[PDB]
Amino acid sequence: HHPRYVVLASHLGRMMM
Amino acid sequence: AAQKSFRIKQKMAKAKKQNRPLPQWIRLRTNNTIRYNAKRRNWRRTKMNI
Amino acid sequence: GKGTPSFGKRHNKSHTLCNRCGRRSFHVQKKTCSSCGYPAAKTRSYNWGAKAKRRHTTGTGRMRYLKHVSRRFKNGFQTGSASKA
Amino acid sequence: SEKAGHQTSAESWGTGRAVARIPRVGGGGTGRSGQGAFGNMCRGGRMFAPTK
Amino acid sequence: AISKNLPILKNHFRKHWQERVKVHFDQAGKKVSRRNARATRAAKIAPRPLDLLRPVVRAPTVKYNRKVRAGRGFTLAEVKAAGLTAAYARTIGIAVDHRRQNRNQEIFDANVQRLKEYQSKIIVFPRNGKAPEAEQVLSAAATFPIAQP
Amino acid sequence: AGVKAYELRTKSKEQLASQLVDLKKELAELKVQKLSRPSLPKIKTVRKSIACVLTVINEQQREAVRQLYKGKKYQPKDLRAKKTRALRRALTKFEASQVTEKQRKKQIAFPQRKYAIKA
RNA sequence: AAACUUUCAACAACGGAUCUCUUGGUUCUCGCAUCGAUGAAGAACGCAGCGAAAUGCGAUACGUAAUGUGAAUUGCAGAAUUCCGUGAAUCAUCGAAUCUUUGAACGCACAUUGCGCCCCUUGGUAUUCCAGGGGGCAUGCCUGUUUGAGCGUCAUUU
RNA sequence: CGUGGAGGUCAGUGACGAAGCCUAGACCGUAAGGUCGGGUCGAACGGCCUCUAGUGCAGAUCUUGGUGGUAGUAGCAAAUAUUCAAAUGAGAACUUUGAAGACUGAAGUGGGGAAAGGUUCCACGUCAACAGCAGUUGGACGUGGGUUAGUCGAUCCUAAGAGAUGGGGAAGCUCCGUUUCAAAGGCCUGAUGCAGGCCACCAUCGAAAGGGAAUCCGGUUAAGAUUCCGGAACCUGG
RNA sequence: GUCGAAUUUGGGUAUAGGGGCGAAAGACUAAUCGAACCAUCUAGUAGCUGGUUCCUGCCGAAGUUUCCCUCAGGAUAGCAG
RNA sequence: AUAUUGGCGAGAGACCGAUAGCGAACAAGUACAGUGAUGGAAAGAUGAAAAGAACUUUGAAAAGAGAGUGAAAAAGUACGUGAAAUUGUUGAAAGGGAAGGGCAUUUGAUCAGACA
RNA sequence: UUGACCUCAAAUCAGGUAGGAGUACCCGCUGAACUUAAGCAUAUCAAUAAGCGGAGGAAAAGAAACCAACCGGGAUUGC
Repeated sequence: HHPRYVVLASHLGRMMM
Repeated sequence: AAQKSFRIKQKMAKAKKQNRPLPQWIRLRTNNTIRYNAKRRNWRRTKMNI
Repeated sequence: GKGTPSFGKRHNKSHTLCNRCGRRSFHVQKKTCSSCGYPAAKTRSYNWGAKAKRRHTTGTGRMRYLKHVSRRFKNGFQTGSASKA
Repeated sequence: SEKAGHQTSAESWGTGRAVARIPRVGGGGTGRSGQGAFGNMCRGGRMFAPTK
Repeated sequence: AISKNLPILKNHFRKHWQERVKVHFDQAGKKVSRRNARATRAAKIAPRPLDLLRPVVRAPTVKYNRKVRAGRGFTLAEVKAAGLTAAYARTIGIAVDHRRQNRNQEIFDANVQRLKEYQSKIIVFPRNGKAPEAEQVLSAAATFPIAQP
Repeated sequence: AGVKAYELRTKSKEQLASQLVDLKKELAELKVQKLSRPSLPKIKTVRKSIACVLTVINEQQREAVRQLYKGKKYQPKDLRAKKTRALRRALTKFEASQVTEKQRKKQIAFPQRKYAIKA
């Protein structure tokens, strides 16, 4: 069987502020 | 490992004699359900973890 | 790297076979089993591990001796032999 | 049976994984691993208001 | 919350109360068992009754002292007043109590009468030899009812 | 097919020893033939015959040891009764029936009397 | 006008819903009291004419004795006298036995099929060295036996 | 109005076909729904008066299973490289053999080992599935065969360390401790007791790379060899 | 960038979670670290977000009053059958 | 006299009917995952009986087309029935930048009938 | 010199017993927090869960250093 996990995480940065 | 304990080699011996298909004549028996060897193992597909 | 290059360094066992339960949970350096507690006299069992108890409890094996006691009780722990009547 | 539907160690993955927030079974390589667990709508779950 | 014109209720269901519910489905089976055990004890001790003789007694407090109910057993002064001994009365079905004290001549005499009447209505079989044939009477409380004076 | 236990019970210690070795020699031969013939079911009967001779030898030899220990208070643990551990440690019928001299007088003097209350 | 796209029907696909089934689960009720140093529960490795597994068994290894029944087992082969009988059978019953290596586990160890000591006996010209066969060697505590320790201590000889 | 099950009745329907499924075929009801014809199928089901409830789905990034469009689409583009003939075969860019052109270039794409794997090693048969193309080939599938030691390792010693005992803690699971506040045992002269004298480390576990008694050459197998065969040596115990 | 040392490294071994280890980044402690992993208490609590399954007939609103650590919530009077 | 989700032997239910009921109706604490504590499934149904398709023909074979067994192959070990999504062929119909729906009628196809 | 006594030891001394499993019910020790209070600390959950020691077919309790204030009752347990 194929486990799955948190695919990528990170690499999104932060927006506006 | 080539240098191996007798405890490990003994468990490899059992694993060797268990590696066979189902005896064919078992399918001719009255009220037979077994279709194939469901506990078959291979060195390339799963590991004994001993 | 924490991932694939790290996993390539794994060739040392932490646990080997247990002489009592035979389960590969026998820590080499602590010399204790994480499943049955060998060499401690008692077998390890916790009440929060309901499934763990179920897997190892009485009746899950052969009962080489205990399966016949109920037969002996029915007959009053008799001694001798049948009379050939 | 009072045990039925609750003999499991499942926990919710939480928001963020493109899946609903129902609890789920852990582990791997089983087929049961990752399934919906306790809820009354879940296969193999506990019925609404078990009969006493 | 508090919502309408209703009584203030007090329901103590805040512990794990569902772990200690007892529903008496066995009410009927227990009755059949008590009744069977009664029948086997009668057959074992035959022809003796299932009961011992009990004394007349006054209920203690001021809410009940107007009434007379059964008791534990005849006291030593009563057993002697009736011609017996405590050690022997116990072998012929008379219950004896060593804690009660006679302080009222009306109850004392009622119980002495009760013991005299009892001995007139029993047959004590000889220690050795063929005993007389006699039918079994199962209750002595019914044979010697207690009447309010 | 196969030896019979009730026939062996008439033979002596030496005869049953000689018969055991003969059956062991015969089984050794049949093994050498099973690797040439596709099937040789007869090997079963010889195998159970060796079981029958051994059981009758052990039964003769145990009985002699049982006559040797006749009536002496200590006898081998293998020959004692195999009841439950708890039944082997409870009081014997004699000890549990022990009654003090005081209590014995009281039971004789004041026994339970049979009586009936109808008349 | 075809192709192509879409709606519907008949046949054929993919899939296993529905219906009818059930040697399983589940709740209630009644009766009983029976594990272990006389080595348990559990584990490891083995055993069949042809078995890998579940089930059974332990070098007497799908089983040995004993008792009841009285012609099978069956997938193929075999057994054939075992059919008017101390007798078939993965039969039922079970009171006599065997029960490998282990495990509270007990000579000491044990990631070792590692290393010792004592007793009887057999072979190697052998009490001492070597091998084979059989029987033993843990710890706490109770009651007794034998051998002891101490100016703790009594009497007695000199 | 509809669903599972319960008590009563219709001496209800049915292998001469109950239930279920399909049917731009028919009728009744405003509706929820109810009824009939035909096809498919094969063993049980319904009307009415009442009882009871795990009783009605379009959704919940709902649970489990099945399946589409995207779509014969993205793609199968690192590590210089392949070609000619015969053989086997139903079938050959990919197997076998022969010829040719190239590369790793001795801190190799060579020859052996340690941890880890566990039969992948070798032979005969063999292509349904796997080798993201193919396959007659294969580390695949079926069936067998194969690992030989007084000298090589383990075994023995001790290292960091682990841990019995004697003891002291702790309600207890157990904690501290390693020669410590202990009556802690075994050898020889001689005769299994006995005359002496000598000797206090303190159990044990802990290294297939440390310390360490002793074996080299030639031949041999489909697959084993400092292990087998031939010859020549060496160490320990007696 | 550094490449004879504060060097690189195998096996053995010690330290275990409010603890370890840290030439100090809140870094590392099995792809997890401003408090690991596993089972249980546990169906933890939510004034907050989403969902809540058949038809017809008759009637049918409120976002306002007072009190509340009251302001995304309740009690209370009203409107409603 | 009282307790009993454990062990043993019995009798029952207005209970569940294979996504239900215990996790397990089956070689189920099984295969499988993790160093470890632990985690932990899917999977029942040919027929009364295998009577499990001898023999003929095309192909290298798998298989196809015939023949045959059976009450039935619209039961062929991919096996009771066999829904839907999704799909192939045949038939009918429409189609200038979506499709589907409501009221009315023309055209084609299909349905019923008073009847005396 | 010999024989006792007290206390303390050693034996592969003669015969015995204890551990481990099971744990639904039973006898104790130890012991939380989530939760409720619309916050929270006493309180609550709870003398509960987890951890530890000890038995039986039942266990535990039990023949009053009890209850009472009556015209007095009379071991224990359960409804």
